Parts: sequence; C-alpha cells; structure tokens
Amino acid sequence: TSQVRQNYHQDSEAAINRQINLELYASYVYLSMSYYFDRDDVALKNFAKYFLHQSHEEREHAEKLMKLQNQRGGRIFLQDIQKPDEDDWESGLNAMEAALHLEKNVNQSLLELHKLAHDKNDPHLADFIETHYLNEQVKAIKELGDHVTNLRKMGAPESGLAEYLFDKHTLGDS
Amino acid sequence: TSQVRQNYHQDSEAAINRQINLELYASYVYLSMSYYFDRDDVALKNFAKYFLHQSHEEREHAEKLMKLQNQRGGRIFLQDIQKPDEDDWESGLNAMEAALHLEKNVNQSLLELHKLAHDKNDPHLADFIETHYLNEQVKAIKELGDHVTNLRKMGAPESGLAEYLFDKHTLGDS
Amino acid sequence: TSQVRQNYHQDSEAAINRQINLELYASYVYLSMSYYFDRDDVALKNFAKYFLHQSHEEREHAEKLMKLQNQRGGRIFLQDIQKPDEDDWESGLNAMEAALHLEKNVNQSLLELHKLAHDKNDPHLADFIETHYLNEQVKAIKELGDHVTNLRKMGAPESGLAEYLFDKHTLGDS
Amino acid sequence: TSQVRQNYHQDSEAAINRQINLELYASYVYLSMSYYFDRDDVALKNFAKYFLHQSHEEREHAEKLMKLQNQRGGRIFLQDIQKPDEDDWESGLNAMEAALHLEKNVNQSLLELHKLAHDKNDPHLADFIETHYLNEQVKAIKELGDHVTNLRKMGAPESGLAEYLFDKHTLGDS
Amino acid sequence: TSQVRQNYHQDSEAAINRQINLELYASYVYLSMSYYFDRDDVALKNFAKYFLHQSHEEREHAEKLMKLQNQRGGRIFLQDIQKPDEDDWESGLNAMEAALHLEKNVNQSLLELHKLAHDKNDPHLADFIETHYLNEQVKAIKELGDHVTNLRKMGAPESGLAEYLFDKHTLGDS
Amino acid sequence: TSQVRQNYHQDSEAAINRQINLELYASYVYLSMSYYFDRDDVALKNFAKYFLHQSHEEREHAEKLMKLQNQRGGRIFLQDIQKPDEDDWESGLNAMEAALHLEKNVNQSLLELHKLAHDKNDPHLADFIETHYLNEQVKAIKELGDHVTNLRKMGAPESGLAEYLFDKHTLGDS
Ligand SMILES: O=C(NO)c1ccc(C(=O)NO)o1
Ligand SMILES: O=C(NO)c1ccc(C(=O)NO)o1
Ligand code: NA
Ligand code: NA
Ligand code: NI
Ligand code: NI
Ligand code: NI
Ligand code: NI
Ligand code: NI
Ligand code: NI
Ligand code: NI
Ligand code: NI
Ligand code: NI
Repeated sequence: TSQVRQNYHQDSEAAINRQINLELYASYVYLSMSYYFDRDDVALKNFAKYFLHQSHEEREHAEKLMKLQNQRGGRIFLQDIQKPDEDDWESGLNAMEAALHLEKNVNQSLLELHKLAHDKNDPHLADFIETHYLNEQVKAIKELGDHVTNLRKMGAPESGLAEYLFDKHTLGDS
Repeated sequence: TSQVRQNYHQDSEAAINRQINLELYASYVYLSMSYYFDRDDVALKNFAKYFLHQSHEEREHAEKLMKLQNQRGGRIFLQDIQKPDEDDWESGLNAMEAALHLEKNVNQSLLELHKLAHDKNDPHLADFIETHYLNEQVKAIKELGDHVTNLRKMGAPESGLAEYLFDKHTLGDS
Repeated sequence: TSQVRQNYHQDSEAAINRQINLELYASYVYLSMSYYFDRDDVALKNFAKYFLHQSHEEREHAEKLMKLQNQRGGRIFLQDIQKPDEDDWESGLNAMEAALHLEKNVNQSLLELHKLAHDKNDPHLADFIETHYLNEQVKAIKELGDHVTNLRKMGAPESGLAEYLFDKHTLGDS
Repeated sequence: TSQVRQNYHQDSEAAINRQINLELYASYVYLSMSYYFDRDDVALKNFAKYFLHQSHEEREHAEKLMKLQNQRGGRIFLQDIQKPDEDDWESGLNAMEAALHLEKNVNQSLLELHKLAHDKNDPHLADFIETHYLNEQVKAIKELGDHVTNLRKMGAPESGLAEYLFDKHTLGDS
Repeated sequence: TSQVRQNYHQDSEAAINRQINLELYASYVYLSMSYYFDRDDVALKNFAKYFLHQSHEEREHAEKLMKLQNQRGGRIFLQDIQKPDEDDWESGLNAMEAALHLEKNVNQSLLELHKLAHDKNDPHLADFIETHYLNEQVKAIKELGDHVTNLRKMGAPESGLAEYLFDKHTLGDS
Repeated sequence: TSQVRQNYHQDSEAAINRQINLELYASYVYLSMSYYFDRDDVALKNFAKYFLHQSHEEREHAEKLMKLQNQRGGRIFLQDIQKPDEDDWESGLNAMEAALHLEKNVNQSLLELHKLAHDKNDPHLADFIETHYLNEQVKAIKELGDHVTNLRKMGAPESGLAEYLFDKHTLGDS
C-alpha cells in the first residue's frame, strides 16, 4: 500500500478508474463526430472544428483524473475504449443531440462519484469534483441545448441551408 | 423645508418620485426580457445582451432623477417596483413590440412632466427633461420601430430562421 | 420540461427565485441609503458612494442567480421588489447597522439554500453557493462590523465631526 | 458575543484555535530542519532552502486561520508552540520522511475539522477548508512522497553522493 | 460512392482504417506509461513528460490519417482501442524497450501499407506515407535505441541512481 | 567538536540559543497583537499591519541568530515558544506600551550577550551584536516611545477618536 494514501476508499479508486474510461470514451465519440463533418458529402468545417475541440477537452478531463488517482495514492488501471455507437452521425442537429445525451450521461456519472465521495467522507475528492467537473458539465449542457434549440428553430435538419448558416454564424466565432 | 429649494413645486416633487418608480419599472421589464432570451429553449444571446443593456440604461435614468430630486431640494420617497406583466415574452418580435409600448408609455409620462414644469414656470426642470430624457426617448422609439419593421419583413415570428439571423446581423454589432 | 435539467429539484428552483427577489431587494435598500447621504442636509459623499457600490454589487448577485436558474433548466419567475423599511436613514452609523442586519438576513437565506441543496444531493448547486455567495457574505459582514465599531468609538452618531471624518478617512480610499 | 457571528459553533471555534497551534508547530519543525541542513557538518543548501520555504508557508497557513477566526466572529486564543521532537534530523531522507509524517498528521487534523464543519452545517467553514487547505495537503504529500522515493532509489541515506546530487538536481530548480 | 474518389483501392481504405486504430493504440500505450512514471513510488517527472509528448504525437498521427481517408474519398470506420499489455511498466529502461518494440511494430505496419499502395499504383498514397510517417518512424526508433543504450551503460535498471540521472540530464532539455 | 569552531565559548553558544528563543517569543507577541487589532470589535487595520510587520522582523532576527550559531560552529537547540502574557491587548496605546516593555527587555538581553562576548574576548560575536541588533533596538525603542507620547497627547485610550486618527495619520504611511 502506498505512502501518500489517506482517507481514500477503494470504492473511490475504482470509481475514478471508471470515470477515466468514460472521459476517454467521450473523447473518442467527439473525434468520430468531428471527422464526420470533415467528409466531402457533409463538409461543415466549423462543426468539425467544434467537436474536435470537445474531444481534446475530454482528453484533458481524463488526464486530470489520472493525475488525481496518483495524487491520492491509488493505482491507475486502464481498460479498452469502446467505439462510438455510430459511424455516421446523420446531421449537425443529430450530432448535437447525441452530444447532449452524452454529456448528461457523463454528468450523472460525476454526480454519483460525488455522492460516493461525500458518503465515504472524502471532502478533498468531493471538492475536486465540484471545482473541476460539475460546473463544466452544467456549462457544456446549457451550451449544447442552446445549439439544439437554434438548429431546430432554423429548420434543421430538413433545411440544409439552416445547418450551413449555423455553421457559419454560431460556430464561426467563440 | 430645505435650504436649497427654489422655484420647486410640490406637484413637481411628487412627479419626479413617480417618474423614478417608472424608470425602475422599465429596468425590471428589460431584465425580465433579457433573461428570457437566455433560456435554453430560446437561446438568442444578442437579444439577451440588447435588453440587458436597456435595463442598465433605465437604472441610470432613475438615478439621474434621484440626483435631481436632491439637487432641487426635494425628498426622495421610494415605492415598490411592480413585476412585469409577463414572465414569458413569446419571441424576439413580441419582446420588441412590448419594448415599443413601454417606451411610448414612458415618453408620454415625461411629456406630461414637462407640461407640468412649464406650467409651474420651472425652466430648470423643463430643460433638464429636454436635455436628458426627451430625445433619448425619441431615439429609443425610432430604434425599436426600425427593429419591429425588420423582424416583420423577415418573417418573424413565424420563421425561427428570421429571428436567428436578426440576432446575428443586426444585434451583433453596434 | 427542459432539455438541460438534471438533478434539479423544484424546491431548489423556487428557492433560487426567492433568492433573486431578495438580492434585488437588497439592491433597492442600498440605493435608498446611497441617495439619503446625497441629501443636502446629510451631504456625506463617500457614504453615498459606498452604498451605491453595494447596490450595484447586489444587482450583479441577482443576475448571477438568474443565469444559474436558466443554466440548470429552471424557469425564472419575477415578483415585486418591496420598498425599504425606511425613507430616512437617520445617520451614517444607523445606515451601517441596517446594512449589517440586512447582510445577516441574506446570509441566513443563503445558508438555508445551501442546507436545501445538500439535502436534495445537488452538489453543483451547493458549490455554486459556496464559491459565489457564502464568502462574499462573511466578508461583507466583517466589513460592516469593523465600520460600526469605528463609528461608535469615534462618537457617532452624537458627534457629527466623527461621521465627517469617517467619511473622509475610511470611505475615501479602498 | 460578537456582532458578525452567524452559524459559527463553539466547537468549530476551539477547533480553529487548535489548528492555528498545529500550523505554527509545523512551521517550527521546518525551521528546525532547515537550519540542520545549514550546519557545516551537513551543508546541503538546497535542503535548507526547501524546508525554510515550507516553514514560511506554514506560517501563512496559520495566519489565514487567524484571519478566519476573526472573520466568523470567534476569538483567538494562542498557546505555546511545542519544540520539534528532534534537534538532529540525521539526513535528508530522514528529514523528508518526518515531513511526510508531519503533513499526514496535519491532514487528518484538517479532515476532522471538515467533518466537524459539515456536521454543524457550516458550509462556509467547509468550503474554506476545501479551497485553502485540503488540496495543498494532497499536493505537499505527493511531493514529499516523490522525494522519499527518489532519495531511496538513489541509495540514500547510505550514499552521501546520492543526497548531494538530489540536493543539486531536484531541489536546485522549482 | 463519393465524388472525390480517384485511384483509391478498397484494400487501401481498409488499411488506413487499421492504421488509424494502431496509431490510437500507440497513443494509449504512451499515456499509460506516462502516468506510470507519475506514481509516487516511481516519481520520474521527465520520463512521464517524455511519454506524454509521444502520446499526443501519436494522436496527431491518427488524425492525419483520418483527414487523409476523407481526402481520398474513403469512409472512416472506428473500432475499440485495446488496452496496453501492461498496467505496471517496471522501470524507465523497460518502458523504453517496450516503446522500441512498439515503434518497430508500427513501422512494419506502415511499410506494408506502402507496399500495398505501390502495388495498387497509388503514388499519392505512397508519397503521403514517405513524407509524413516513414522518416518519423526511423527517427523515433533511433532515438529510443540511443536511450536504451545509455540507460544500459549507466547501470539501469539495477541502479536507481542511473535512471534518476538519466531523467535529469537526458530528458531534462530537448 | 566542529571543524569551523574558533574562539567560541560555550557560554556564548548557550546565550545565542536563549536569544533565539527570545526573538521567536517577540515574534509571537507581535502576531498576537496584530490579530487583536483585526477583531471586528477593535478594527484598526494599520495597528494590525504595524504589529504584523514587527512580528516578521523578529522572525528574521531569530533566523540571523541561527545562521550565526551554525557559522561559529555551535549547535542549535530549540525550545518551546511561550505564549504572550495576554490574549486581549485592551487598546492601541496599551499594545504600544507592552511593545515598549518588550523591546527594552530584549535590549537588556542583547546588552548582556554583548557584555558576555567582550568578556570571553570574542570580537567577531561582539561586532555582530553591535551591527545587527543594538542599533535596531535603539531605533525600535525611540519609535515606540514617540508613538506612546502621541497617543497620550491625543487623549488615548479614553478617546476612541484619538486611536482612529492615529491609525489613519501616523501608521498609514511609512
Ligand atoms: O405657454 C404658455 N405659458 O408659458 C401659455 C399657456 C396658455 C397660455 C395662455 O393663457 N394664453 O392666453 O399661455
Ligand atoms: O443521518 C444520516 N443518514 O441517515 C446522515 C449522516 C450524515 C449525513 C450527512 O451527510 N449530512 O449532511 O446524514
Ligand atoms: Na465545496
Ligand atoms: Na517519393
Ligand atoms: Ni468530460
Ligand atoms: Ni452530508
Ligand atoms: Ni427611461
Ligand atoms: Ni409657454
Ligand atoms: Ni447579496
Ligand atoms: Ni499546513
Ligand atoms: Ni549533473
Ligand atoms: Ni505513429
Ligand atoms: Ni528583535
């Protein structure tokens, strides 16, 4: 057992390892989406750029969790990163909706990790979760919901004009 | 009675107190609208930004009136700020039309305050009204009417595409 | 029901709406006080400046809560902003004491909102409260208590010299 | 009883006073170690510099707690600062191990102070602990464990060459 | 079938998809290694930094292949990223040797992809491989072999002093 | 016995160890006072700032003595730092008078340490005392006496106005 461990339950250690796999999964989903919008029969550069940013952000999420595992004295165990459910993401609107489902899934996973940390009276772990994950999740969810709302009111996905313009006017400056 | 008072009728003092309450009311209306466009099921950032600016401007209007009350020797009496008529503002076009009605209401209130000041032969009060309120009202009214006209010719509120584009191209730079 | 809502109790939603009304109320109290010190028969510019700053800060508090309501998926409902208990604030010392009572009231309201969020196992809401409200309350309370102590040891409110000097030497640079 | 106190248990007040004494104790331990490495028969400048930094950091920890006591309305009571267990710290490796034991002790003390604050439903106190102490403890513990590991793999304390080189290559730039 | 495809065999398309999975695998291996050196019982920051750089470089390799797939008209199909063979990488020397085996594996895969492209008379694909992969592989292999040689001549992995010094003097500036 | 020792009596070594404990004691006294003026029922920021500066200066005094002990070949032995006589310092005037008593005590201790060094014909030790302690003591004593005189002529401690103004006009710029 390691010299820095203190107040660190094994249930928490397992949970962090599960969360690492989840954040890498999300990274892979977003990479898949990004390059779907790179296809010559979709060709929406700013959708592609948007989801590529999200994919690198989730990779950083995963790395912060791994640093945390080592900080608290736990051992990293890595597992396979399952492939996204889809290879074809249909449309900008549909990709954004899958991103909404994804982030809500990841959010309930964090909220249970927080439940877990408060119940094993691990306040350091709890505040780590609050400070570095919980509000980033709320922000990501509000943002993807704003986008789904605008794509819908424009006429997406029935109107290809709507997705083109959304790509130029909303994902062209941030 | 106060040492600086001169040529300041009590009807005018009451009127300024009424006008303070009105300008705070307008501030509250615009705050309500601003955050309606912040909702994830409306998501029009630049509408929200537009009405938030107007709300801070009306708060400054109110403060200038309070400074004026104290300048002329009158006493400030504050009252409740009634809630906006609506919690849901339907659409960008409808919000803009409510803003037009609002500013015309506030304008007739100022025009009667000016009537009042000219009839109690208070030229300082009269020129205060002309210089700091009357033309700001005419400008605000022309501006909101321009906007209602453009939203209508675009197809608002039936076309969600129209409101999206108006938010990007007219309220995105000023 | 809205697409971004997750782990957000309706008791919490109601509570945020109550807290918004409270922070706007505080804003109105401080505006009232500010312009009482602007009167020609009180004439304490730096008291006025002090309470005007506090009033704009409480308006920002309210806006942050409204942004939060929309972020978590809740609906904003606004209510009347009741008028301050007083129109005449007697003196700098008395105004400062009313400000102390006010901030303690607002603080117990936040502490119950936090109780509520921890009991509905809403850690995002809980950390929002800790990070953006709780310590600002402790700071505001210590500050107003320091001031009440100094005004008292100087001879306020019996000595008008004391309030004059406090206005020049303590509220003249910060 | 003081005018700023709210939601501040007397058990918490006592606890902060205990924690102040503990953080000053740690400061004294590190000062002792620092100047042990200053001895002409040890002469490891960067060990000395390392532990002197830690000693000033613990003094700042103590001061932040005292500011907090006064902020929440409590009264500071100071006690004797007991002398370090040792006057002779044997070696760089041994000093680092005593520093590891020390910080773990201080950490369990903070974790109980947090337990205490959550149980007396003092969220301001709880978030203070999370934000300003808990993660600084985890960082300090990981750091001292990294160092103990490297000194051991080098051949410390049997090899005086190992400690010399560690002092030059690990504690010579940070 | 897609409008940009020309001279692009389906065997090549499959091969690029296999190579994408391989470059992501390598990325995962290096991430695993990086954070093994982050452990408090290994604590070799510059090994960790070294393998983390390699892991981000392999992620860029994968992305360049995906861009290429879309450029030539092929369709991206993603698969699971299998976990590294080990969770514990034993030592700096052993990690470096696994990195050598890895890059040679990836290199023979590229050399067969090139064989394939020259035999389906796809010169664009062939020169892509030469310009963006083949020489990066030769460089990576020479580099890891240099390192394995130096760690061995120093006394690794039997001497923990050797790995410490290698981490400071060879992976501390590049 | 140590290789650098020359002309260094054991009575002197003991004396330096006593003086180290004394300078740390003074540091603790001043910290106690500083945070007494931080209390919300005293609230004299510049008194607090004044005594906090003095407390860090005495900590530096102690460290210079410890460096000197090691320089001359002596061994540092640390002891408990006794708590200040008081937890409540009554008033600015009273705190300043306790500071005067304190510095005179420390001064006679240095003057005996100098007596001791001249009698064991240790001129290096003697000039160290003259150059780094004796005149700093005379300066500190004149300064605290100036302050006690001004607080008294103002009406302290009977007049809380006097202490307020002294805090603003004498301890507000130096
Ligand atoms: O503008 C006027 N005063 O400034 C004014 C209004 C009505 C009359 C009047 O009585 N005309 O016969 O004058
Ligand atoms: O009594 C309880 N469960 O039945 C309980 C113990 C600790 C807590 C808690 O975490 N309060 O914030 O609740
Ligand atoms: Na927290
Ligand atoms: Na070529
Ligand atoms: Ni994430
Ligand atoms: Ni709890
Ligand atoms: Ni107006
Ligand atoms: Ni006329
Ligand atoms: Ni507030
Ligand atoms: Ni500490
Ligand atoms: Ni070297
Ligand atoms: Ni590669
Ligand atoms: Ni001294």
